[PDB]
Amino acid sequence: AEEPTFRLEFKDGVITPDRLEVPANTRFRIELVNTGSMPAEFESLELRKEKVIAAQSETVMVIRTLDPGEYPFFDDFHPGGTPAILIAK
Ligand SMILES: [Mn+2]
Ligand SMILES: [Mn+2]
Repeated sequence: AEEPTFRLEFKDGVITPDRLEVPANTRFRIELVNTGSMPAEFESLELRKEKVIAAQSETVMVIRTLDPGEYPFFDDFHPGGTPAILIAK
């Protein structure tokens, strides 16, 4: 594996970890693991990125590149859940 790979757990709107530092200007992967009972949707407004993860399932999201900066994200299917963030640096 020559690509950095991170992991986020989604569980009924709670995202862990809620803060993820990632490299900027770099292609990388995030394993999105939904351990809850409802489908989840990774969504970031700024990045225009949305990815569904069915309950009790996993999918691996590819981020092609991020300019340095901070990118809030959340489970769009569970409003009021964790406001998480990617910190690209
Ligand atoms: Mn959505
Ligand atoms: Mn929404």
